[PDB]
Amino acid sequence: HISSQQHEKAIKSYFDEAQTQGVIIIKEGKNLSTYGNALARANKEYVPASTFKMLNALIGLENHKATTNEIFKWDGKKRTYPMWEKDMTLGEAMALSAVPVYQELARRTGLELMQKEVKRVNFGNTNIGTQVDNFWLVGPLKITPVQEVNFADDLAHNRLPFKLETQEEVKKMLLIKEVNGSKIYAKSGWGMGVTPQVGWLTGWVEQANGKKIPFSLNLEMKEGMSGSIRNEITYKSLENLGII
Ligand SMILES: *[B]([O])([O])[C]([C][C])[N]S(=O)(=O)[C]C1=[C][C]=[C]C(C([O])=O)=[C]1
Repeated sequence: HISSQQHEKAIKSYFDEAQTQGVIIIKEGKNLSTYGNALARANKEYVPASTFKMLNALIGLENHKATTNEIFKWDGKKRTYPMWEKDMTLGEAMALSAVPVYQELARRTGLELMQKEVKRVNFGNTNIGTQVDNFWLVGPLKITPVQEVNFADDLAHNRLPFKLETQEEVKKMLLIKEVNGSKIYAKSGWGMGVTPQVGWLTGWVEQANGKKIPFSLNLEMKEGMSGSIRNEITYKSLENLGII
């Protein structure tokens, strides 16, 4: 019996109190709902940042450029983050957002095939440019929050144009939280190489009864913010709406 005005005010306040500007899009069946404190972001284009790892993984697995148990060895060079200085499967690299592993996968796929596959899936503006190893971080590839929640909807329902097994393999890599009987599958993104910086958390809730509710959070990341604010705003929003 909570009013829509109250849900909208509560979710807006989560973004306001984080001192940022953002939106979260929820999809139930075919119907989109937009909440947050900067609703016009819903149809604006931003780099996908590490949310692209979901599609990179699907492309690399479908095209036999990796397997799910393959261990990508750390080459022993210093990484931006100490946690990336280790050997990882694609799933472990998904959880750590380990850019170097997914850059290796993108190089295995190669520019020609990557561009064909990104165009085949019709992801965002579909443009990868000439640099196979950073096009999701600094452009030219861009996508809107509406497009990201629709991509999440497709993956959650096995509707992307990849084998069912490929989609199930990647979905297994995305489980980030279990709340009561709900499961949250999602991938974060933080585009630190663009100005202003973009933050994402895109995925879906699988409820105990089997319904899947996709979402995409998009906000501006600011100096000194914690990445966990993306998760915190998302979970508070999903809980306020009774989705978890
Ligand atoms: B993603 O989560 O959006 C990815 C990993 C956090 N984001 S990022 O590429 O912008 C983080 C980063 C910043 C500077 C340099 C590197 C690197 O060494 O690849 C990564």
